[PDB]
Amino acid sequence: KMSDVKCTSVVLLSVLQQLRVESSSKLWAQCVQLHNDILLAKDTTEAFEKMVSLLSVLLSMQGAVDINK
Amino acid sequence: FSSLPSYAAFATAQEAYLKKLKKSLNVAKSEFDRDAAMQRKLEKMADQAMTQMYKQARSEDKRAKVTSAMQTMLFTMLRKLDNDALNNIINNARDGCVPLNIIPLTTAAKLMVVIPDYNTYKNTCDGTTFTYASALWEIQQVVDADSKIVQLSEISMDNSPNLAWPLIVTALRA
Amino acid sequence: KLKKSLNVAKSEFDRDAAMQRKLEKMADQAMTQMYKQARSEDKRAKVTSAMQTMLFTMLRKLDNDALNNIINNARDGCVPLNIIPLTTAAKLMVVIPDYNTYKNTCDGTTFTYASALWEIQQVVDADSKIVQLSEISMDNSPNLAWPLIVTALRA
Amino acid sequence: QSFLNRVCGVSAARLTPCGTGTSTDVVYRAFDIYNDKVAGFAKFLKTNCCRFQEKDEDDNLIDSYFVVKRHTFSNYQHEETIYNLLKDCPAVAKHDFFKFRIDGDMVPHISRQRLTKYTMADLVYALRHFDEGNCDTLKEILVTYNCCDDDYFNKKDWYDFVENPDILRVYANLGERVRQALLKTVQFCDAMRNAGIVGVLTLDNQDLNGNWYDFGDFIQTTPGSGVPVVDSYYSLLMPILTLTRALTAESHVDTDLTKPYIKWDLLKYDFTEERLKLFDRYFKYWDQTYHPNCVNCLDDRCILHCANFNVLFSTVFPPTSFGPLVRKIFVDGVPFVVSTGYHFRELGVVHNQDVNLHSSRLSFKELLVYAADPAMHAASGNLLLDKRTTCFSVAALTNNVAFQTVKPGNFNKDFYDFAVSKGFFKEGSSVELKHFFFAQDGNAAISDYDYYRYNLPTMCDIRQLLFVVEVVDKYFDCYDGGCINANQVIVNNLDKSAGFPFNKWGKARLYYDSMSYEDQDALFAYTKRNVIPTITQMNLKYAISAKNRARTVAGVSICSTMTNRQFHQKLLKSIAATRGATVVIGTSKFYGGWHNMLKTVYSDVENPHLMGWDYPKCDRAMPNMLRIMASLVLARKHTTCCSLSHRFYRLANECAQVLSEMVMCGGSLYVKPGGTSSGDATTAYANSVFNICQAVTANVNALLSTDGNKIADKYVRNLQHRLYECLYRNRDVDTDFVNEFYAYLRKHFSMMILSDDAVVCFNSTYASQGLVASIKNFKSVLYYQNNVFMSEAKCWTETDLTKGPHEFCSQHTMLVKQGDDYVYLPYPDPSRILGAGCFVDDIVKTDGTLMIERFVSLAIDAYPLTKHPNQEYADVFHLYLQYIRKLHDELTGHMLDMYSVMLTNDNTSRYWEPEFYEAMYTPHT
RNA sequence: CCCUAUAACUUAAUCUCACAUAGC
RNA sequence: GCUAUGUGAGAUUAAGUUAU
Ligand SMILES: *P(=O)(O)OC[C@@H](CO)CCn1cnc2c(=O)nc(N)[nH]c21
Ligand SMILES: [Mg+2]
Ligand SMILES: [Mg+2]
Ligand SMILES: [Mg+2]
Ligand SMILES: [Mg+2]
Ligand SMILES: [Zn+2]
Ligand SMILES: [Zn+2]
Repeated sequence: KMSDVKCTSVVLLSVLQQLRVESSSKLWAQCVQLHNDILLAKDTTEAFEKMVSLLSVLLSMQGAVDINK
Repeated sequence: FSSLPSYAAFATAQEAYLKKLKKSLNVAKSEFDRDAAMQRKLEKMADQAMTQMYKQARSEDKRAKVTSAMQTMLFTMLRKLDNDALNNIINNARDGCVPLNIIPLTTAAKLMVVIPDYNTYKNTCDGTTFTYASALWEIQQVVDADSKIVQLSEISMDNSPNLAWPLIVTALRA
Repeated sequence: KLKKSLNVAKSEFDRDAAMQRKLEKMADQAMTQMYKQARSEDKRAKVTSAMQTMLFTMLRKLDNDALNNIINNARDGCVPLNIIPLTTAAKLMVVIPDYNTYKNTCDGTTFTYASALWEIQQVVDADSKIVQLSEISMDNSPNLAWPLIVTALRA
Repeated sequence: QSFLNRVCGVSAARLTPCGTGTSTDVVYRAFDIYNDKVAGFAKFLKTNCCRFQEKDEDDNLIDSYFVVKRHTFSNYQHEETIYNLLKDCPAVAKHDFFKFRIDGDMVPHISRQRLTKYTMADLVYALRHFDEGNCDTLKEILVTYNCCDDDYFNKKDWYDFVENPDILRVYANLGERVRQALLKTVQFCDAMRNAGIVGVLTLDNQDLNGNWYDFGDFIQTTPGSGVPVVDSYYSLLMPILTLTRALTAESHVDTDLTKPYIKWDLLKYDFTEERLKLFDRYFKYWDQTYHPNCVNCLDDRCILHCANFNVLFSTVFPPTSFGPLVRKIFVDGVPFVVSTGYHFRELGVVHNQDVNLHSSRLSFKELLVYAADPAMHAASGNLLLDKRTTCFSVAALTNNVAFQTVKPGNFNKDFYDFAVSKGFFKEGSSVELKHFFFAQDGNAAISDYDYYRYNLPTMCDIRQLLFVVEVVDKYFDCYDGGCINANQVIVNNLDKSAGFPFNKWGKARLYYDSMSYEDQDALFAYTKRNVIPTITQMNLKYAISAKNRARTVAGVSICSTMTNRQFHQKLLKSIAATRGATVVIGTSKFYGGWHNMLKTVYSDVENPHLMGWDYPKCDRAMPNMLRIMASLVLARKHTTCCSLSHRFYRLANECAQVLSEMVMCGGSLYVKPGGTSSGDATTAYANSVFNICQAVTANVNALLSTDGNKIADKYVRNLQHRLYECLYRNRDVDTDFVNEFYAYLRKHFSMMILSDDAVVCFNSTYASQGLVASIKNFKSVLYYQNNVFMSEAKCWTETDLTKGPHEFCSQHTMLVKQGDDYVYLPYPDPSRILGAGCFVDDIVKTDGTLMIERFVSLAIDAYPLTKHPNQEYADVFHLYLQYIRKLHDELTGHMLDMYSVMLTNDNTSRYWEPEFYEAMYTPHT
């Protein structure tokens, strides 16, 4: 249950790296901070909490279309 | 192996087997030996070239389709995760309700959501609090695409075509 | 006696064929080693030209008259390297991590560092976008992409 | 009461008896002792004296003490006579001699007045033998002399230099007091010389105000010809001088802490007469000759002795004076700026010999050393002030600042869902995922560079370092070394980087093909006579880890690498080739090498336990004296091929290239304070020398801090006596005692060393009596010599040798039955093996049909997990086997369905049967 | 466009050496 | 003296893995 969260975190951060988030340094710093915390988290109650923030970074961009999915 | 005429010649020279065609089967054995060695060399370098073109083809396919395969893989395991907090913000982004900034984990922090139609408003908001990302949030205001501040009594059933449809809700966490 | 005649002939062709193989291989290794050596000396000429033009532009980049003064004021014409940009550099770049460092280090259009007067020319952020000096404030500090890079000129 | 007023004397003071009655009191103090029977710097019980507390007229107890000495009768006449010849000096304390009736007999008393509670020996012992939870003397001194009040101590890890860098300020509050003591000692030595008095000065005869007493062993001689021995005093005090920063007042005007700083000329770099004046003021009675520039030293022992004084005196001088010394050079009539010298913090001023003011043209070698020189890059770059770091920033080369990030790892989904279909990654499992690729933001490279603030200038105990370097040399005497020519050089990789600025034009193959063997030998002969400063480039490393910290790797340029290969390669290859030694670099763990290493490290120890320690911030905080020591140990193999000035210029090139070089970090040049550069060719070997040095000085400090009366064994007591003699009394190398102490260490402290990681098998009975080093001795030694706090959560011990070491090179050890005998096999963390499989640094590694060769290596590395009692650990190896077979079947299917002729796929069924992996750990190669 | 050093192991492909076999 | 077939050893190159 925890491992699926960590692997989805690394997949989400590599998607955000593909979408050129690091051209803005502040958003990329927030994304890396969220990604590192999920990996080192010792409980899955607060690892889903950071996952909402990291997924919302992607959802706030319109480079992807999730209407297709 | 059986696909040689030199194998048939060497097998004929061996089934004829005293010492005078022994010389014949010896030179025909050297013939069949160098022939089978050359066939092994051809099979060797053919396997080499086939696996090399396989490596480069699959590698260039990976490098070509990395971004679409990564975007497809992400919503495969997000769907597998089975989280209503994650499913709330995915279905809302499906029907058009996308945030403008990061959802804050902390309480009493600003949140900028966009609601584009009235059913999305009424299926999210009821009263002065509205539910998003499996949490209760405090409406501070809601502003327009034409940049004027609207209070909650102004938007309703009948005058929702009257106002401009991008409604940007500023929200603080409970 | 013709069987021993083609025996002598086949021994001769075996000798000349072994010499044929070793001399063709010899021309092969000679031509590929002269390929290696000719392309290697072309590499050496290219690196010589590249390092030479790098040093030749680098001499023209340094302002000499501010440099010859501090070199001739030395007792032997030998100075430390750590004071050459400290005393003869026209530009100064300041990398500032937050606003508390900014209001101390470079507040205003002109600040003082390393016994010199520096006139601020341009400020960029970590995204390398031009930041106005009016934008850098205590209340606008969470909107800036820190660090800021302030390039100045010697006044 | 009649004894209390007798002690007050003519001077008026208020007293309170610390002891009861007219009897004496026992105190537990530290003494620097040396007798015919006992020696060492240990804590003994003091029974001779009786001390009286003084209190102010507002009635609280103050630091002044009245300590009376009840001794024999003949000591009274002798002490009184010596005191009357030194009474005029202001360095001596006040002595009031009298006789007072105790039990009907008049007993002579020597009352020493206005003393502190603790001596200088108590301070030096409390800082050199630091143990948290047993540090009450240090806390009492720090509370007493206003360094910090008592609730500063309440804060957790107040002593840690890494978790609390304010402890340097707290310790530097004692610097002024220590400096005053040194001045008083010089005054007392001058008074001893003028009064014709000879004698040894020790730390326990001087209190913390700097006043002197205890003229017991002093003997009179012709006035004007008195020699006082201060070797032990100064050398025991030497780490405290930089830990408390005693000479910080010397950078002020008139040496006063209220005055502003001295403003030196920025052009000035020499500071030779200033170093001589500092030595003449503070260490006037030090018999060994001090050379301010180490180019004039006589051997490597003198180089170490003079560099130890240079690291103290260089803290006074401004930091812009150190580094490359540049001069105007005219090539083609056009002026250049090239570096024709170097001013070292440790080696003084070094001048290049082969300089030419005017050059008609530049040879490939001259272009190569002018391009590698930081002088042209720094003299044309912009001035840089970087407030992100505390380290000294030189110049900005680019008009922009580069911010490089670390990408996240690529996820191998097929191996992960194959693993979770096989039953892995369940809840409550002993196998977790803990090794991931951690991403880094743009501020990561310069925040990694700000860990060089953990490097501090460190003065060493020079006598024990000189003895320790001789013992360390014995460990490396089996190997053979020396210089080799350019054609004998073996380069592992020629397509790696060439460093800055050589990475602009190509790889290392370009510079090894453009340069002839004559050119490389001419460059090596040039470095034997000159110093070429180079630029090292710092690059973030994209590798899997269990910690979210970024890791940088130093990239040394091709000039320094090319010359250091010819200098060091014969010795480095020799160390790797040797088997069964202490340093185990080059020994494979496969084919029974782990079992042979473990059998070798156990050797023949009578009461064997196992122990392994840690170096916190090892490369960052390694002091420059130990790095120069390691370079001199590795350079001692050049006795035949090199002269002494050739070896000095090779040492100076090593210092200017990998110790204090200009570091390019994002288009910006910085000054590196020191530490070890990973990119350096000899980094692994030098870390082994450093590890052996720290273990040997831990044993030396363990054997001298024990009570020599409590040592029952006569051999160990005589060894302790000769150990103190060869450290502090003898000035020349005693090779017989160095061999005897090395034999004692090989018998009782058996070590296995690989870079900075080491495991030691030792006699636990000798450790429980203090005769060999332990964890506490290592923590104390790393405290006063490495400036780090080694916690006990990172060290381990092992009392049962049927289990191996707890961890070595991040491998555990199990005793398993192979064939008919029991062997030791290494096994890794299963999270590490699983992590490599589930995450990769390339999208090409995410399919398995191209990367069957990758999973074979992972399976080979994870084979000994099958002998584990944990079923989950055992299952990890099988999972890799079944995945390799699945990759084989998918490769067969895809290569068949795309190309209609079937691949025969020969010799591939060996990859999923465990005999191919079982053969990697059986001894027959 | 940048990506260090050293050590060990695995796989692949070449080139020499030794041995066994058969012909001139 | 030569030619061809296999079996092992060493060297060179390429790719990968682990450790520090
Ligand atoms: P280890 O990782 O615990 O070693 C400590 C270390 C300092 O970083 C020194 C060992 N070292 C030196 N150079 C190195 C390098 O290039 N790579 C690695 N992994 N370790 C190095
Ligand atoms: Mg004494
Ligand atoms: Mg005494
Ligand atoms: Mg370490
Ligand atoms: Mg380690
Ligand atoms: Zn010297
Ligand atoms: Zn040499």
